[PDB]
Amino acid sequence: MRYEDAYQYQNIFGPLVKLEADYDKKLKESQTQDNITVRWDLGLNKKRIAYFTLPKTDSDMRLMQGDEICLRYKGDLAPLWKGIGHVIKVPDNYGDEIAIELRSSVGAPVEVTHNFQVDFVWKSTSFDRMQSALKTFAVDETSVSGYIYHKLLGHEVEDVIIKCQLPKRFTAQGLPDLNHSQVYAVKTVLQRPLSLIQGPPGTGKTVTSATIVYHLARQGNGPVLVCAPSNIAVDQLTEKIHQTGLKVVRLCAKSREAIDSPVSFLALHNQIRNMDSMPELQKLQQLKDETGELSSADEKRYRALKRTAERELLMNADVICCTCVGAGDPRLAKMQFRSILIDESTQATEPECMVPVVLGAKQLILVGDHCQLGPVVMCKKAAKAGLSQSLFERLVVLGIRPIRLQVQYRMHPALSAFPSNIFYEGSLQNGVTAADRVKKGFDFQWPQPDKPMFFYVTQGQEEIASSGTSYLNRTEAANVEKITTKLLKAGAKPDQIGIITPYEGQRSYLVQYMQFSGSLHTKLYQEVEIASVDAFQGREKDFIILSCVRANEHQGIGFLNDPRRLNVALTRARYGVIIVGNPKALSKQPLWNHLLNYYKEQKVLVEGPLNNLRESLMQFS
Amino acid sequence: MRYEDAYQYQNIFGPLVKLEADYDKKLKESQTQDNITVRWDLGLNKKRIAYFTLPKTDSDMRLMQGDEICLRYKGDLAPLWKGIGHVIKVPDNYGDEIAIELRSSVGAPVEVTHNFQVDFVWKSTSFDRMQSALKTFAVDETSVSGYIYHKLLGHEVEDVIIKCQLPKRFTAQGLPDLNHSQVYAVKTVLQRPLSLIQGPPGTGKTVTSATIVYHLARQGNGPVLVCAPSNIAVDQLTEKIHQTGLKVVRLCAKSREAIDSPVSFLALHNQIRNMDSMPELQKLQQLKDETGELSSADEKRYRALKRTAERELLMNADVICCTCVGAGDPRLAKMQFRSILIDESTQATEPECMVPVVLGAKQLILVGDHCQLGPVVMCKKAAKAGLSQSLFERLVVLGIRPIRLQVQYRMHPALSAFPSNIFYEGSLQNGVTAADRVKKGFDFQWPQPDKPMFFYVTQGQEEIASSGTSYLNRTEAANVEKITTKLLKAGAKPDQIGIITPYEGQRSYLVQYMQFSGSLHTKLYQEVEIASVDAFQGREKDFIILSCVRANEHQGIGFLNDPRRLNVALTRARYGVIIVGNPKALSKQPLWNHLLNYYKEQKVLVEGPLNNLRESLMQFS
Amino acid sequence: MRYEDAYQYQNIFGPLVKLEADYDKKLKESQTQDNITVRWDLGLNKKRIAYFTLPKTDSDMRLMQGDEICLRYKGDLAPLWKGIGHVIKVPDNYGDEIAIELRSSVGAPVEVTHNFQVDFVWKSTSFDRMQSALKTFAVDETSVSGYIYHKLLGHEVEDVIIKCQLPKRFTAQGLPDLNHSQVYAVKTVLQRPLSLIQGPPGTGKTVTSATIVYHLARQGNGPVLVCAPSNIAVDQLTEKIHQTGLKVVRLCAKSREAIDSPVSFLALHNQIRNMDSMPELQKLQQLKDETGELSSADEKRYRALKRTAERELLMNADVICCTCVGAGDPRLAKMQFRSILIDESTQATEPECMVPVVLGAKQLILVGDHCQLGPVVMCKKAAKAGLSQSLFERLVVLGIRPIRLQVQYRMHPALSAFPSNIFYEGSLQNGVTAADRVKKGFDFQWPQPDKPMFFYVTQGQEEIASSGTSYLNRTEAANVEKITTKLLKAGAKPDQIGIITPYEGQRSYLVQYMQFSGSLHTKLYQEVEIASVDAFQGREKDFIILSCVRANEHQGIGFLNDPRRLNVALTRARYGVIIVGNPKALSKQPLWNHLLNYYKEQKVLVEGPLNNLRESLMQFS
Repeated sequence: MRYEDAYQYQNIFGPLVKLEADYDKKLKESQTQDNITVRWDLGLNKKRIAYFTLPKTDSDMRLMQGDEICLRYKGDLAPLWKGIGHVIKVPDNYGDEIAIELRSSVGAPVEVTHNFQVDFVWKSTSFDRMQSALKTFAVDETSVSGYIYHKLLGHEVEDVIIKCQLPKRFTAQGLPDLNHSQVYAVKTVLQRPLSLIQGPPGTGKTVTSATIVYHLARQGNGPVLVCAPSNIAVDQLTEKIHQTGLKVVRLCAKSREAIDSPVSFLALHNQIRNMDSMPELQKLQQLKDETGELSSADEKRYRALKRTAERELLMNADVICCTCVGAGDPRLAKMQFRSILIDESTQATEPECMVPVVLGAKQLILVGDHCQLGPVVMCKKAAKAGLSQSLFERLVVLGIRPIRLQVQYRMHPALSAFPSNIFYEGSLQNGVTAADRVKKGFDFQWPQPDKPMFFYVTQGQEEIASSGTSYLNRTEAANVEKITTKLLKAGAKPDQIGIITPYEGQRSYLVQYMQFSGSLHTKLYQEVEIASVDAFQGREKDFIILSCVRANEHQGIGFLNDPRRLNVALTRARYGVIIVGNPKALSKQPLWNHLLNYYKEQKVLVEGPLNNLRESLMQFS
Repeated sequence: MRYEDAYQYQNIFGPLVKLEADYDKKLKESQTQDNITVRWDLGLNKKRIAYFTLPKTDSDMRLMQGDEICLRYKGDLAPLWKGIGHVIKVPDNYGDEIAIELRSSVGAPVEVTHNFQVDFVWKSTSFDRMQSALKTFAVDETSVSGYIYHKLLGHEVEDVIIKCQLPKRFTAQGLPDLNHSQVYAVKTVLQRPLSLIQGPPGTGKTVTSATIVYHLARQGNGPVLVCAPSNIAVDQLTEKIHQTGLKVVRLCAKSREAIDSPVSFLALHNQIRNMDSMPELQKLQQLKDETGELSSADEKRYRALKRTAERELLMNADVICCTCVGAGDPRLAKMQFRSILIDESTQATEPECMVPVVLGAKQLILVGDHCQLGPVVMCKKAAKAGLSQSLFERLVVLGIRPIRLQVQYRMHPALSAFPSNIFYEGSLQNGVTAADRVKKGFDFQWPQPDKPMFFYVTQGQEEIASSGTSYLNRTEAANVEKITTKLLKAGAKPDQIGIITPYEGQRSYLVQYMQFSGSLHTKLYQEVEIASVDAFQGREKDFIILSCVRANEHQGIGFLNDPRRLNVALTRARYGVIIVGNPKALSKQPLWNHLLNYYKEQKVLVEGPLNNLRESLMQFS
Repeated sequence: MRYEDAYQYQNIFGPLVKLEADYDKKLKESQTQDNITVRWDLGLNKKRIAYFTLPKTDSDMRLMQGDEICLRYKGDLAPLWKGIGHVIKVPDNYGDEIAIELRSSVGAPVEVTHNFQVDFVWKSTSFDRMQSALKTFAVDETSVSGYIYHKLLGHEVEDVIIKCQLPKRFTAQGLPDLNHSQVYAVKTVLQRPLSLIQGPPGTGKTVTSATIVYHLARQGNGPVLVCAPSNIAVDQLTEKIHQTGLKVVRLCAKSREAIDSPVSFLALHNQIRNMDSMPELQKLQQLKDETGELSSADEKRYRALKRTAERELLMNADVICCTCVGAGDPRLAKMQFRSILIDESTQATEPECMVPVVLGAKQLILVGDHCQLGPVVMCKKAAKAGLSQSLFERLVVLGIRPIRLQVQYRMHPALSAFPSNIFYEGSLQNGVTAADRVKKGFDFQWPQPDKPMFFYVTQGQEEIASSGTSYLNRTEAANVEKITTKLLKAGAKPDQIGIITPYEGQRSYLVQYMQFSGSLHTKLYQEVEIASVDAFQGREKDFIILSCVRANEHQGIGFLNDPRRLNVALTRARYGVIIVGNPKALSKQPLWNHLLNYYKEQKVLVEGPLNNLRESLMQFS
């Protein structure tokens, strides 16, 4: 709500951040995996590599590259050993492998493969920086403009506008032309100190954000700061903005500097390599390559030059891109940013979002969608206390009407109908046609050839799985495998299919079942993503298959019980969506009642064999 | 022929079964493989897994899942070891891997990979049950109706009919409409105690059988029994019948309960999991999951409840599905079945077929095809003695005209012409059109674009392979690789191609040759099935390539010398068939003379480079 | 130039060959790789196999099958070990595996996988035979006709013709009809003792050569000799010629006899297996198979019979095919060949080419292309001394106008335009149409849909890589991955894509980058060939991607600085070509200036995002 001053603000959010930090530490430290089989290999960069599947857990799918794992050998055929490695490969399903690069090559027990132990190393950095942002916001009233200060504290302040900021032409150099709503967004943002943009799925929030940044960077001296709580989003922004022709720098944490990515050619730590504007540095880097190492002297000099270079590139950049937490990087403190844009601001806890904000924001743009998944908070006490409400949402409650991008370009209209109607008051418009959203070289028989989606009615008993903690449904699993197979045969590719289901029992089971009972080859099914809706947020697929799993009426979790998660689940697909489930178990929740009704009205609630589908006469509600 | 009484019957068949059992034991025990390299892994169900290729043998392709292997370590870098595992993965060609799950995790020598030894464990169960069926049929004259008793013993008994059994509508709930011949079949079966149905390839014997079972189950109290000598056929029946909406139970041997399959969600051992109708059982299963094991008490109770549940589900089922031998399961003895349907009854020795029959058959339906492969009998003395004649064939000889399903739905008409004319007196009709049997997204140049088949004339010397026991033909192999490659490039997929050849030398050679000399990637060629015609019986592929191998006139084996096997070989393909061979070596057998003549008459006997084919003027006969 | 006699010739070329031999020995022996991880396996032929990647080198891509490697274990978990194996699998990129078959199975350290060492074994055979050819040519004036003697020594000799050698019909049995220029070539060759044929890429030099050989073999008694410096070319000739219906024998070195190949069914060592014309030999081979080995006696007899057989098949063949060096095989000495055809004669040093020539050539045909890559000479002193000039080129200089095949059948006309204009004075004609060269099932948006090619303008900093010795360009790499991915998604296959780049730093980097940052699956990117232009010479791909790498003006290497290499690079593709590069760095070399100008004139010099390409206004030259 409202706060009297930044100190009260800090007094409320600090403790929340602490709860969350301690809980997160406990949880991360409780995820040790016991009996791991490891496959050793050699990277082309000469570093030793370890591949290993964690059976008995799905959680390793939440790893980002650069996260560090502690690998120990707890056997008796070799000297007890312990080493740390950084993640270079993150698994896509329950049976997929993690791949890490060790910090030092030897004496890694490369001749033993079994009885290894995997721990996830917990770092307090993110939480430390969140706290630092809160303390800064409290003690330093010049960390944001007076206007934004008042607005953040929920004070009453007359609205304010800036005239004469609009460009002759809105479309940025190198980007598509913007549609009506996108232009209106850019325009409104250029006229205001604080703006909220709502970007529903498929609407081009990235292009719009890149345009905004383009214009802000052209009418400003210092770098524009661009953030997001996830590295994926940040990389996307970085790429569009870069296509703009601006001088863009992608700042990575030092933990993530041995890692490549779609946009690492813009990474700070790569840009300072082989610079002609710093011959001495060249001379040293060269000598750290030809020879193995550098003397103490040459090393100290080397580091000094690296620091100089980093300062130079950061200070002279048009745009700096990094994660919200990344903005707390020491190399960025002692810098100020007038214009800050934060994407996916609805997926970050407020403090996390404040990390970059306290770096001198005078013109702030928050892009997001409060109709989709919000912040993920581990500590239920913390969440219930308020840490689960994004800065976006809180500002919306305080009276700021977000500007919504209206035309969607991702999915076949048939697929956008329901989400549009239920979550966006029917406002979304289709920028692609049915013909545009039909896959080339694809023979698949939809019960309604014009509507690439259906609810496969499936009634089978559920079982308790995951040693008492979860559920599986063999019947639904079988139907999911049948559908998947039919899709692959129709010309689809594993990398373009996605299976969403809330229960780890069903995911583990699906992986095993397809691996040993699938019509086609194991290798095919292994490249298919299987996860809870959380994992798919922010990404798209050609085809999405849902599995609801539950046979009897129930409380529900995941998309079964959360409208936002259902929205996400229903809006990931370009070409086709198939929901495998039991209408009798779902219809108790009003939203699923709406979904089922809509699907039957479209003659697309079905049962029977895949080869010969028929409309279900099923009774529910 | 005829038998005076069931005791004479038993006196004749018993000894046969014994010969076969002893021979089979000797053979299975003689298949030990010496120097095996093993790859260790962990299943998601925490069980230890071993992958291994058997080079030097092809026989492991006859393994069914659940069959058990004895794995020993015969090296010196670890304590000599011996463990038993069940098959979870069966190989598709000479170089493919077997995968087994060990019975106990440790202390498996997981750190050694070489000099392992593989044995196939022989169980007498099947033969024991065959014998038990014969003894039962001898001592118990209430094991079958009087009518079927007389009919089986080959006695003269006036034909008999049942009026008023026909349904208002023949088509079953959830299944396609039946064609004329299928309806006639269902109808005739509902009017008779004993019926034989002949289902030529592509004719819908599974749909027809499911319809028959549907109706029999609706006009009866107890479960209908549905069997077949192979798990694949049984699974197919189970699926259609299940699509009917009936209460179906798939009974698996206890050896096959850790194994998933296309239809395991209907498996007895899965249906008795998490039953709300038996809360106590739930409570125990839950506790065997959360905790590791159960106390002695809880375990005894647990087993008792499992038995109760199994009895309940079996007694209250509409249909019970299992293999012929599976019907000898103890859980099924003490039950009676009036209506019994046996599919692939022509592929089982009579005793094997009698196993389910002696469970009280009063209305018996035998589906099969005596124009295809019959029973496989190892002991030549036994076979020659009569064990190679199915119950189907013997009944046919005794004067029962089988009812033939007439319209085929699998293959392009061009492909059905010859088999139809030669093996089915030209009766088969085409239920699919040429346009229906043209692959989507497929550029391949057939010498006759309208007829997707040809005989590639190939004259190259043969060599002796497989250490003196077999043959190979490098020339033919090269042409087979060329064709395979051309198919893959044309858009076909490895899983949809099949290579049939009678000689193991040629199969081993083909695998090696494609692995190290194939135009494309190894991974592609590795997923291609290469086998004798036997392995393909009952299954279909998009494309079938034959290799005849023999260069000089010869005795012949496999499809070279057996009309039934040739029928099978020629009827596996949906879209295309290519026979690579030497007409001069084949034309000595009259059937191949017919085939070659027909192929030349269709302007489809060819030679020359694939890219530029031409009609062969070759002279033979 | 000119030589007074064969002794002066020998005196000049001998020393060159020696320089090259010594240099080559030093180089090969300097390529030992230190810390190799090995994967052990078993071939179906029971031989022990080792797979291993050489990170830190690309050179293993120049291995031919049969080349031998020395594998040593330099660890401490097993007895120090050393074994020799022959190459059965050659890598396609920086991270791909070599696979070798050991000479003796045990006691290979199969239980250790790390700290292995790989050496390339150097054999002097090739150079020995080159020297022997030079000595023979010097001392023996009956080693070639008087005419060819004079012509080779560069003496003035009146031209000479042979009347009445032309066939009623030029087209050979089993081959396509020849076009105008091909017929003219065949015709001119049949009328002359010495002929040079120039075959630009895509023109059917193989079909034409097979036709020539066909006719020469029909109007002659002894075998025609057919050679080429590479096994691939030789195999191609062997195949066409074989399609002719002639008795063809492919001679392989004894080192390459355990290796299969596209045309090994014609290999001498396979043809002498199971010969009915030599029953005794049969009897022995059989007995070396059934039993393990042969007694001393049976072995001596066995070898004698093998020799007899080889002599027979070689003497009675219509055509003998082997590599240039292969013609120095002892089994061929003591034979004479009147008609000799040498393909790719422009890719072999003159001595190498002379190896087969000195076997009695009276009618000699040299096929090649001096506008493409010439001989690869390691010793710069040797090369500069003259060893880099092929016999073809030297003869051309001496006044022989090569006969050029004019119509090209490989590439879309759009792709042939530039190479044709710049390297072949515009003479090349298109035998395929644009419609013929559009891939089936391929949705890819070319900036000019009618011209499947473009120059992607890319400006990013370069870095020094490969420990000081090479370069990489992260920006260009990123664009190459984007393009590759777009191609794969469009329906292309990894085996049909090729990436050419001159720098090993960029190749290693590309492999790593795609392996860990590629949009699709690792397995996909791993099957993509990445190499310098050298590796692609003689082979074709559906799509070729160039990477120029250099950001600043420079000396240049590979296709950057060699017109012939650029020709090759630009003429490998059937369907599409994309050059990723910086026009400012390239335009300094006149040829690249021409290329860039042409590309802009076709509205196909572009920049911007792939999804939304735009014409570059870039200024250069």
